[PDB]
Amino acid sequence: VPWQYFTSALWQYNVALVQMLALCPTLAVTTTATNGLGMGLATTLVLVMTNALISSMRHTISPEVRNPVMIGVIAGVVTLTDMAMNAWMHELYKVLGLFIALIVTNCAVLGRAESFCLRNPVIPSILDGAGMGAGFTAVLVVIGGIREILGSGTLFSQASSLLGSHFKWMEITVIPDFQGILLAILPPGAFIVLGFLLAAKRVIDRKRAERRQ
Amino acid sequence: SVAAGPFAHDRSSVNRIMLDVCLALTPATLFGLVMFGWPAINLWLVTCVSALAIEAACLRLLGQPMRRLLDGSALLTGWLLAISLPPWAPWWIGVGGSLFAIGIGKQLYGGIGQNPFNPAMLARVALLIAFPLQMTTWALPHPLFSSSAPGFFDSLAITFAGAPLADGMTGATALGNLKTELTLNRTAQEILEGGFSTISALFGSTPGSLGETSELLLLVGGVWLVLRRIIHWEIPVAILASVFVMATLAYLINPERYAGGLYQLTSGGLILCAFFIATDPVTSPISRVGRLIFGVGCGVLIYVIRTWGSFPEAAAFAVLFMNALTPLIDRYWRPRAYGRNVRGKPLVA
Amino acid sequence: RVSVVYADPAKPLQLSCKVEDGCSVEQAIQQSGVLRCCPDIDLKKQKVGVFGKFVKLDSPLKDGDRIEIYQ
Amino acid sequence: IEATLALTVMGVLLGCGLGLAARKFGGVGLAEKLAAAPMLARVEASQCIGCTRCYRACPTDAIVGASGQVHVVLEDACTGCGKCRDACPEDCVLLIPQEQTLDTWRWDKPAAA
Amino acid sequence: EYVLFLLGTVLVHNVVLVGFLGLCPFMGVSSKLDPSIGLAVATTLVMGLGGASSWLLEHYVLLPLGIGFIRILAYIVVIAGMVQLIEMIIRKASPSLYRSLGIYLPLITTNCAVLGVPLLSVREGHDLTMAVLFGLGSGLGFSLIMIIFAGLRERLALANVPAAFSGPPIAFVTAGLLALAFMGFGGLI
Amino acid sequence: FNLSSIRGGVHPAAHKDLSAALPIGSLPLPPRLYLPLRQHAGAEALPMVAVGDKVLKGQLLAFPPTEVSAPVHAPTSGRIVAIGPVPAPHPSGLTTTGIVLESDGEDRWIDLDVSTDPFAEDPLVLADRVAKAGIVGLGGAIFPAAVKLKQGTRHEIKTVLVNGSECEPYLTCDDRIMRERAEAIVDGARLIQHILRAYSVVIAIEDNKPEALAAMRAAAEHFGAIEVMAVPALYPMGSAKQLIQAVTGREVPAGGRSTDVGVLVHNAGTVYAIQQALRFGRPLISRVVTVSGACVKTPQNLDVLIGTPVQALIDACGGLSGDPQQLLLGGPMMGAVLPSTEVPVIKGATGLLALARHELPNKDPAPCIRCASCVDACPMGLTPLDMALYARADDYDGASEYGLRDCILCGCCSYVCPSHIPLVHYFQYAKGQQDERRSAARKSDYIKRQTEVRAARLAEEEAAKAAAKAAKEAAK
Amino acid sequence: MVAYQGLSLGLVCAVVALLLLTGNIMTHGTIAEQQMQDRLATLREVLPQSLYDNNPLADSFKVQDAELGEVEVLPARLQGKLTAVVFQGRNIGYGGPIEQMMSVDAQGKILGVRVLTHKETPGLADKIEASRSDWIKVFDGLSLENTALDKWKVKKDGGQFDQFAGATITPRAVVKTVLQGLQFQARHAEQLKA
Ligand SMILES: CCCCCCCCCCCCO[C@@H]1O[C@H](CO)[C@@H](O[C@H]2O[C@H](CO)[C@@H](O)[C@H](O)[C@H]2O)[C@H](O)[C@H]1O
Ligand SMILES: CCCCCCCCCCCCO[C@@H]1O[C@H](CO)[C@@H](O[C@H]2O[C@H](CO)[C@@H](O)[C@H](O)[C@H]2O)[C@H](O)[C@H]1O
Ligand SMILES: CCCCCCCCCCCCO[C@@H]1O[C@H](CO)[C@@H](O[C@H]2O[C@H](CO)[C@@H](O)[C@H](O)[C@H]2O)[C@H](O)[C@H]1O
Ligand SMILES: CCCCCCCCCCCCO[C@@H]1O[C@H](CO)[C@@H](O[C@H]2O[C@H](CO)[C@@H](O)[C@H](O)[C@H]2O)[C@H](O)[C@H]1O
Ligand SMILES: CCCCCCCCCCCCO[C@@H]1O[C@H](CO)[C@@H](O[C@H]2O[C@H](CO)[C@@H](O)[C@H](O)[C@H]2O)[C@H](O)[C@H]1O
Ligand SMILES: CCCCCCCCCCCCO[C@@H]1O[C@H](CO)[C@@H](O[C@H]2O[C@H](CO)[C@@H](O)[C@H](O)[C@H]2O)[C@H](O)[C@H]1O
Ligand SMILES: CCCCCCCCCCCCO[C@@H]1O[C@H](CO)[C@@H](O[C@H]2O[C@H](CO)[C@@H](O)[C@H](O)[C@H]2O)[C@H](O)[C@H]1O
Ligand SMILES: CCCCCCCCCCCCO[C@@H]1O[C@H](CO)[C@@H](O[C@H]2O[C@H](CO)[C@@H](O)[C@H](O)[C@H]2O)[C@H](O)[C@H]1O
Ligand SMILES: CCCCCCCCCCCCO[C@@H]1O[C@H](CO)[C@@H](O[C@H]2O[C@H](CO)[C@@H](O)[C@H](O)[C@H]2O)[C@H](O)[C@H]1O
Ligand SMILES: Cc1cc2nc3c(=O)[nH]c(=O)nc-3n(C[C@H](O)[C@H](O)[C@H](O)COP(=O)(O)O)c2cc1C
Ligand SMILES: Cc1cc2nc3c(=O)[nH]c(=O)nc-3n(C[C@H](O)[C@H](O)[C@H](O)CO)c2cc1C
Ligand code: SF4
Ligand code: SF4
Ligand code: SF4
Ligand code: SF4
Ligand code: FES
Repeated sequence: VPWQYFTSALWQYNVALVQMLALCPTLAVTTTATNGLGMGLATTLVLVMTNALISSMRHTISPEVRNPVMIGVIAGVVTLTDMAMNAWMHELYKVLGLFIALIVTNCAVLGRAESFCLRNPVIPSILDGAGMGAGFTAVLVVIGGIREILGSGTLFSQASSLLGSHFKWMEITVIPDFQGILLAILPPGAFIVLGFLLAAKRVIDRKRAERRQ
Repeated sequence: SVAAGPFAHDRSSVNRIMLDVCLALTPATLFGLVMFGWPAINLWLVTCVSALAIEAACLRLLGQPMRRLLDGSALLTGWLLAISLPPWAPWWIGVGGSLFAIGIGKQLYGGIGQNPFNPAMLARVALLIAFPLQMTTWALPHPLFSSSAPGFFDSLAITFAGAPLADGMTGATALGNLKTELTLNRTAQEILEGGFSTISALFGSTPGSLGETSELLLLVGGVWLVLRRIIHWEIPVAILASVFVMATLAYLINPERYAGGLYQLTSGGLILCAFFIATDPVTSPISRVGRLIFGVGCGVLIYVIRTWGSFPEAAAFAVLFMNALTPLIDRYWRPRAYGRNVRGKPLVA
Repeated sequence: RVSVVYADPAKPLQLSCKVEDGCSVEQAIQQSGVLRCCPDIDLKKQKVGVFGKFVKLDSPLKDGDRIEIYQ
Repeated sequence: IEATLALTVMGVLLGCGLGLAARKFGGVGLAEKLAAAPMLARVEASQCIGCTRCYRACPTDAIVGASGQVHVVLEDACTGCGKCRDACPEDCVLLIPQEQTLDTWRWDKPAAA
Repeated sequence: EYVLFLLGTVLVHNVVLVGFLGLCPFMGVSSKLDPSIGLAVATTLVMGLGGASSWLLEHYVLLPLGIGFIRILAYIVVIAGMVQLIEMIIRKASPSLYRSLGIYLPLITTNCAVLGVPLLSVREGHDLTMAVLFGLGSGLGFSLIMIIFAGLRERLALANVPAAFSGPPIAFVTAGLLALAFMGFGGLI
Repeated sequence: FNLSSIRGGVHPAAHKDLSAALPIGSLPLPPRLYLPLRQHAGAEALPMVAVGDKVLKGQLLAFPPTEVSAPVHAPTSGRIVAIGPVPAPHPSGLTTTGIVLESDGEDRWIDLDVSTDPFAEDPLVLADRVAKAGIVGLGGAIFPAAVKLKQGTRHEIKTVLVNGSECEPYLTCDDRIMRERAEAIVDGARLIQHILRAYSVVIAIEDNKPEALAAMRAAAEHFGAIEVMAVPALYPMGSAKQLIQAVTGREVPAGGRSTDVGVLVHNAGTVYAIQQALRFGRPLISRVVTVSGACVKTPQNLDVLIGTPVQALIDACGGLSGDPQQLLLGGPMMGAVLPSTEVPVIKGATGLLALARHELPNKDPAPCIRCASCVDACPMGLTPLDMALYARADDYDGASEYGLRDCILCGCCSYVCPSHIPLVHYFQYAKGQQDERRSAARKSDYIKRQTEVRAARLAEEEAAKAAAKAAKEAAK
Repeated sequence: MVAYQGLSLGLVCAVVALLLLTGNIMTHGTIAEQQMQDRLATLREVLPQSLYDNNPLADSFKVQDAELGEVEVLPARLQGKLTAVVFQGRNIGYGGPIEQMMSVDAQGKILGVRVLTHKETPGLADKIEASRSDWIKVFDGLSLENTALDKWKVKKDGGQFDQFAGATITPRAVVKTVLQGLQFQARHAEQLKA
C-alpha cells in the first residue's frame, strides 16, 4: 500500500530523530514554535516538489554526474521558494533568514532524493517526501514548543503576524507571569533539549517494545 | 569465586580526601560567612542541602548504591558553588545552580568519576548567563553583630522572598569598577590610587563572592592541601606564575592602561580557582607536563578574558575550556615507560 | 629431528628428539628415552611403525618422520 | 541573452571535464560507515576393532594407529569436525566438550565497581 | 589586521557552536579521532577552495551580468563539481593519499557550511583575500571543534554513561556544554 | 658503585620483626609427600619410576623431556605409591600430575656424584652439573638456573648480581639464610662468577636487615671483587628490572633480557642451592619457608622438604591460634589463596602466611576519581587507570598499548588506590585472555601446518605408487 | 559519450535559469514594495502621521558635520514648512555600537526615540527596547531649552535620566546619542531647524 511509506516515515525513520540528518535547521530556527512550523512546512513543500521532479526525471540522470544534476533540480526550486516567501511571507522570511536559502544542502532533502527517488515511481516518492516533511515538522514543533515554554512560557507566539491572522487561535499562554529561563533561547539550550528528546525517544521505544512483548 | 591480590592497602579513601578538602575550605568559608552575615549563611546552607538532596534523588533514579552519598563528592560541589555565589543572593539562585550541577553536569554522565566538565563552574556559568542581574549584585561587608547588618528575620526576608536590599548596601568591586572607569576615559593609575588598597584587598575586606574575598586563608588552605599530597603544586604554581608574568609585562609596557601584578593576584577568584577548583582530579591531566600545560592555559585564558574580554573575571570559562582540552593532553603527553623511549619503541643497548 | 609416540590408550605419549642423519629406528628410540618413561615397552614384541606403516628396527629414517610404538 | 549562454558554457565545461576525468582516471550515512565451545574426540576400549576407517577419514593427523585391535586414540590436534563420527561402523567416536584443567585456567573478571 | 579577524572567526564566531553549520557529519564522524582529523583537513581545504571560487564567480560573472538571485544554485553547482574532481584526481594520482582526504571528501559535497560561509561572506561584501581568509578561518574553527569533540566522545565511550543516554544523546549534551564553555569568548574580538 | 633512584614504589608495613628472631627450625619427617611433576617453568618432567619401587634420598624420580625443564628428585627414602593426580598450590584448586612418596623414615642418602676442585673445570661442565641438580631459581619466577647460566655464558657478563634484597612483607627467609649461611652464599657467588666470566659480584641487601649486612660483610672481606650493597627499603626493589636500575644505573630494554646490560640476577637461596650442588653434588631437595601471620602461635622459618603438606608446617609452628581468613602462599602483595591445608610445598613456595581479620584490609570498590596516584607509584612508569579502563571494556588490544605488555603484576596499583579497585585483577584477567587467544592461534597454525604436510605427503605417495603401477603394467 | 553528460547538465542549468528569471521578473517589484513598506513601518513608530504630508523617504538630504560625519536626514514637511526631521545616531555601548533613530521636531522637542540595533546583555540591559519598558519613552517632550547641559546624563553622573538596575553604560550611551543628535540639529540651522 502506498500509504505505508507516509506512516512509516513519521516515527520509524525520522529525518532528525533516527537518521541524524537535518540538524542545522533543527537546532538553529527553533527558538519559537511558529518558526519551527514555518520551516517544517517550507521543507515539506520543497521535499515534495523535488521528489516529484526527480522521479519524473529518473531515467535521464547520468550515473557519474548524478549530484550536480539533482542538486540543480533542488537548488533552483529552493530559490523559487525563497523568491516566493520573500515576496508574500516577508515577515516569516525575515525571521528564518539564511536557513530558508540553506535547504539545498539539507542532508535530508538530498538523501531522500538520492536513496528513494531514483528507484521508485512518482506517487511513492511524493508520499515518502510528504512523510519525511511531516516528521521533520513534528520534531521542529516539539523542540520549538519546549524551548519557547522554558524561555518565555508562551506556546506559539506572533502567529498572526507570521503565519497570518487565520492562525490566531494557536496563540496560547502557559505559565502566566513568567520571566523565563534565558538559557533555553540561547545556543546552549538547543543541544541539551535535543539530547533529552533523543533519550525520551529511546526510553519510549524500549517501553513500547516491552509492552508489545 | 577466588580472591585476587594484593592483600595489603594503605589508609586512603575518597571520603577522607573530600573531607580534607572541605576542612581546608572551612576557614575561608567561616571568614566569608561572618563578614557578610546571616544571608550568606542562609544561602550556603540552602545550597549544600539542595545539593545533597538532589544527589540522593539522582542516585535513587539510577539505582546506584546510596553509600555514594557518603563520600562527600556532592557536599564539596555544593560548598564550592555556595562560596562562588554572591553573598546576599536569593535562595532560588543557589537551588537552581545545585540542580544544574548535580544533575546535568555530574549525574547525567554516570556519576562521580565520569563527568568531563567541572560541575561547580558549569553551574556558575549557567547561572551567570541565565540570571545576570542577580549574579551582579554584590553586598558591602556587613559584619555579623555590628549594629548595622540586618537581623535574623530581616536577613530571612532578604534571602527568601524578595525584600529589597534598600540603598547603600550594594557597591562595585575592583575589576568591574576598573573596567567601567577605564570606559570613563580615566587612566589606569588614578583609578587604582584612589580606589584600591592592596593591604585591605589581600586580607579580604572588599566586596565579592562569599569565600573569594580573602586571598590569605585560601592560600593557607591550599598550602596545607599541597603538604598533604591531596593536590599537585604544578597547576596552582603555573596559573599564578602565568597570570603574574603576563600582568607585570602589561604593566611595564603601558602602565597608563594596564594594571598588573598585585592587583591581578588580589582580585577575583584567582587564588580559589587556582588551588581548589582548577585542581579537580576527574577533570585535570594525570601527567606532569599535562598539569603544567593545563595551568599555563588556565592562567593565560584568565588574564586575556580579564583584560580584553567582556567579563570582569573568567576563571570559570578558562576552567571549562581547559577541561574540554584535557583529553587530548592526556592522550598526547603520556609518561615514558620503563626500557622504552618517548616514542614507545624499545631501548637499544 | 623426529618424534616418537606411544599410543597407549591410558596415556598417549609423544616426545621429540634430534637424531643423527642416517640413523635407525632402534637408535632413535634408544636416544629418545621412551624406554625409561615406560619400562613395559618390548622393542622386539610390540609393533613399530612410521606414519602408520609397520617398519623394521634398522630401517633408515628421514627428517620429519614419526616413529610410533603400539600393540 | 548573454547570461544563459555563459551559464551553459560553464555547465558544459564542468560536464566535459568530469567525463574526461572519469575516462582517464550512496548517501551520507553509508559513507560515514566506511570512514568509521570447542569439542574433542574420544575412543573407548571396546567400540574400536581396528577397522582403520577413522584414520581414513580424518584430514588432521589426530587419530594415530592402524591394524586391528590396536585401539587407535586421538591427539590434541582434534577439532570436533566429526569426520570420524560416521566413519566408524560401531560408532566409537564420542566427541565431548573439552574439560577444564590447570593449564587451561584463566582469571575471572571482577564483578563491578 | 588579519590575525584578529582569523581568531575572531575561529573562537568568537565559531561556525558550529554559534553558527549551527555542518552539524550532520560533525555529529556523525566525531566518534573516532582519526576520521575527525581527516574530515577536518578535507573540509578546511574544501571550504577555502569553495570560498575562492564563489567570490570569483560572484564578482566576475553574476554581478556584471546583472543576475544575482541565481547565485545560490551557481555556487553549489560549482562547489559540487570541484569536490568531485578533488576526489577523482586523488583516486589514482596518489593512491596512498586516498586515505586521509579522498575517503572523507564525499561527506562534504553538501555540508551546509561550504554554502553557508560564501553566502554570509557575500552580505559583508568581502574582497577576494577577505573571502579566502573567512573560508579558511571557518574551516579551522570547524576542525578545532571537531577534534576536541572527538576526544571528548572517545573518552566518554569508555565511561559508565547510563544506558538511556549512552551514544548520541550524551554527545549532544556534551556539545551544548562545550558551547556554553565557548560562550565566554564573546566580545573578545 | 653509587646507588641510583628507581621511579615509584611504596612502603608497606614490613611485619618482619615478629619472625626474624628465632633461628631456622627443623621438621620431623611427614608420612607421605606429594611431589607435583611441574614445579618449574617450561615443559613438564616425565616420571622414571613405577608404583611400589624403592627410592633413596636424592634419586632422580623424573627427568626433563626438553632443554627448558628441571628434574624432580626424591626428598627422602621410601616407596612410591602413586604416579597420579595430586593437589596443586594454585588458587583454582585443580589437580596436577605428580608422584606420592611414602617416607620410610630411615632417610638414607644415595651415592652422590661429588665433584673435585670446582674451580678447575670449564663453565659448560659446571652448567650441566647444575642442570642435573634441579636448581630452579627459588625467587618466585621458578625459571631453571641452568638455562639462565647457559644463556649468560654466550654473552659478556660484567657483573653478577645476587638478589638478596627480600622485599615482600611478612617474609624473612632470605634474612635468616643470609645470617646463618653467609659463607656458602659467598662461595656460590664465586662459583657463579667462575661459570660466567665476569668482573665482580655486587651482592645487595635492603637496609632494614643490618644483621644480614654485617654477616655478609664479615664473610666476604678477603676475596676482593665481592661487594656488599645496601639498597633502600622500597617494596618493588627486589625485582630484577628495578634492582638492575638501582645498582648499575641502566634500564633493561623492553622485550629483552638482563644479559643485554651485562648483569645476571640470582636469588640468595638459588646461590646457596648452586653452591651445594657444585660443591657436594646434593640436588635441590629442601628449601627455607617462612610461617607468619597473626593466626600462628610462633612465626618462624622452617627448613622444609619439597612436597611436605602445608598442614605439617602449620602444626610445627605451634598451631593456628585463632581462625584464619585467607591463607597465602608467599607475600601478601603477590600471594595466592590456598584452597586447603593439604596442598604440598613446591620449590617456588616462599611463605605460608596466615592473615587474620585485622591484618587484611576491608574494601568497598568505588568509581575511579582519576587522582593519578597509580602513575606516581608504578615502577614501570605506566598509566594503570587507562589499562584498567581498557581491560574492563574487553579492549585488550588497546590495553596492551598503554603498558599491559610491560606490567609485572607487582601490586603497587591497588596499594595506593583511594577508591579500592582491583587493578591487578583486571590486568591478570586481560593477560589471561590474551594468552588464551594466543594459544588458540598457535594451535590453529600448528594444526593447519600438520594437515598441509600430511596431505602433501599422502598425495605424493599415492602419485608415486600410481606411476609405479602404470610402469609395471606397461612392461606386462 | 561525454557529450550526453554535458548536454544534460547544460539543459538542466538552462531550464532552471529560465524559470528563476521568470520568477524574479514576477516577484522583484513585490519584494521592493515589501522592503519599502517595512522601512515606512519602522519610520512610523517615531513620527505621527498628522505631522507630515509629503513622503519622508523621498526628500532625504545628506548633511555633513564636524563630529558625526555624514547623516541621512529625512524631512517631514507639511506644505513646505519643515515640522520634523528624522535621522540616526550611533554610539559605543557595552556589547558593541548602538544604532538608534531620532525624530526631532522643528522646535527642538523630541517626538520619540527608538533603538534599532544593539547587542546588550539580555535580561540586564534590554529595557532600552520600547516593547519591554517605557524608559525609551522618557525623551518625549525634552529639548535643549528646558534641559540645560547638566541634566543630559544618567543619575550616576549627576543628571535626571534613570539608569538600569545593574546597567549604566547602556543608558550613558543612549543619553549621549540623544544629546549629540540634539546638538547636531542645533548646529545646522535653517535646513534642519526652520
Ligand atoms: C513553490 C515555489 C514557489 C511558487 C509559489 C506558489 C505560490 C505563489 C502564490 C502567489 C500568490 C498570488 O497572489 C498575489 O497576492 C498578492 C498579495 O500581495 C497580490 O498583491 C496585491 O498587493 C496589494 C495588497 O493587496 C494590492 O494593492 C495589489 O493590487 C495586489 O497586487 C497579487 O496581486 C497576487 O498575485
Ligand atoms: C504551505 C505553505 C508554505 C508557506 C511557504 C511557501 C511559500 C508560499 C508563498 C505563497 C503564500 C501566499 O499566502 C497567502 O498570501 C496572502 C496574501 O495574498 C498572505 O496574506 C497575509 O500575509 C502576511 C503574512 O505576514 C500578513 O502579515 C498580511 O496581513 C497578509 O498579506 C497570507 O499569508 C496567505 O493567505
Ligand atoms: C531540590 C529541592 C527543591 C525544592 C523545591 C521547592 C519548590 C517550592 C518552593 C516553595 C514554594 C514556592 O512557590 C511558588 O511561590 C510563588 C511566589 O509566591 C508562586 O508563583 C507564582 O508567582 C511567581 C512570580 O512571583 C511565578 O513563578 C508565577 O507567576 C507563579 O508561579 C507560586 O505559589 C509557586 O510557584
Ligand atoms: C516528561 C519526562 C521527559 C523525560 C526526558 C528525559 C528522559 C529521561 C528518561 C531516561 C532517563 C534514564 O534514567 C533512568 O535510566 C535507568 C537506567 O539505569 C532506567 O532504569 C532504571 O529504572 C528501572 C525501572 O523503571 C529499573 O528496572 C532499572 O534497573 C533502573 O536502572 C530508568 O527507568 C530511568 O529513569
Ligand atoms: C523550617 C521552616 C521553613 C524555613 C524555610 C522557609 C522560611 C521562609 C521564611 C519566609 C519569611 C517571611 O517573612 C518573615 O516572616 C516571619 C515569620 O515567618 C516574620 O517574623 C515575625 O514572626 C516571628 C514569629 O513567627 C517573630 O519572632 C518575628 O519577630 C516577626 O518578625 C518576619 O518579620 C518576616 O520577615
Ligand atoms: C539555568 C541554569 C539553572 C536552571 C535553574 C532552574 C530554574 C530555576 C528557577 C528559575 C526561575 C526564574 O524566574 C524566577 O522565578 C522565581 C520563583 O522561583 C520568582 O521569584 C518570586 O517568587 C519567589 C518564591 O517562589 C520569591 O521568593 C521571590 O522573591 C519572587 O520574586 C522570580 O521573580 C523569577 O525571576
Ligand atoms: C578564623 C577565620 C577568620 C574569622 C574572622 C571573622 C571576623 C572577620 C571580621 C572582618 C570582616 C568585616 O570587618 C570589616 O568590616 C568593615 C566595616 O566595619 C568593612 O569595611 C571597612 O573597609 C572597607 C574597605 O573596603 C570600607 O568600607 C571601609 O574602610 C570600612 O567600612 C571591612 O571591609 C571589613 O574588613
Ligand atoms: C607569583 C609567583 C611568580 C613570581 C614571579 C616574579 C617575577 C617578576 C618579579 C618582578 C616583579 C616586579 O613587579 C612590580 O612590583 C610592583 C611593586 O614593586 C607592582 O606594582 C604595584 O605598585 C604600583 C605602584 O607602585 C601599583 O600601581 C600597582 O598596581 C601594584 O601592583 C607590580 O606588580 C610590578 O610593577
Ligand atoms: C587562546 C588565546 C587567545 C588569545 C586571544 C588574543 C586576542 C584577543 C585580544 C586582542 C583583541 C582585543 O580586542 C579589542 O577589544 C575589544 C573589547 O575590549 C574588542 O571588542 C569590541 O568590539 C567588538 C566588535 O564591535 C564588540 O564586541 C564591542 O564593541 C567590543 O567588545 C575589539 O574587537 C578590540 O578593540
Ligand atoms: C613484584 C616482584 C617482587 C619480587 N620480589 C623478589 C624478592 O623478594 N626476592 C628476590 O630475590 N627477587 C624478587 N623478585 C625478582 C624475581 O623474583 C627473581 O629475582 C628474578 O626474576 C629471577 O631470580 P632467580 O633466577 O634467582 O629466581 C621480585 C620480582 C617482582 C616482579
Ligand atoms: C582537590 C579537589 C578539587 C575539587 N574541585 C572541585 C570543583 O572545582 N568543582 C566540583 O564540582 N567538584 C570538585 N571536586 C569534587 C570532585 O572532584 C568532583 O565531584 C568531580 O567532578 C566528580 O565528578 C574536587 C575534589 C577534589 C579532591
Ligand atoms: S573407525 Fe572405529 S573401529 Fe575403526 S579404527 Fe577407528 S575407532 Fe576403531
Ligand atoms: S573430529 Fe575431526 S579432527 Fe577430531 S579426531 Fe575426528 S576427524 Fe580428527
Ligand atoms: S602491577 Fe603493573 S601497572 Fe601496576 S604498578 Fe606494578 S608494574 Fe605498574
Ligand atoms: S588510584 Fe584508583 S582512583 Fe586514583 S587514578 Fe588510579 S584507579 Fe583511579
Ligand atoms: S549538515 Fe546536514 S543539514 Fe546541515
